[PDB]
Amino acid sequence: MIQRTPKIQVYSRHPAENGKSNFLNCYVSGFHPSDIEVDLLKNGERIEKVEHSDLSFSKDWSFYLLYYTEFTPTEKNEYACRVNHVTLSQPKIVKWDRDM
Ligand code: NA
Repeated sequence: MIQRTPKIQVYSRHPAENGKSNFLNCYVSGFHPSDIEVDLLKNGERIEKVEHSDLSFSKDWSFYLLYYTEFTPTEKNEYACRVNHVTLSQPKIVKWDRDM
């Protein structure tokens, strides 16, 4: 068995084809087992509609999830990603790194 805690990165990207669009991305990388729960949060509340959840694996024991959706961030809200995984004794909430 192997278990590896996800790395979690929360960042925004504008698709170049539509710079008015902005995606909130939670990139959950390098984890095993694959079992995982990942939410984007706005002011602590899970964003229910997350348009994209792209899961891949490299080695059989390393999974990668890009969980992302369009958003329109303002300064008045806090955006984050919450991940639960067996490696994490508590849900990990990672705030949007507005510089990343
Ligand atoms: Na957890």
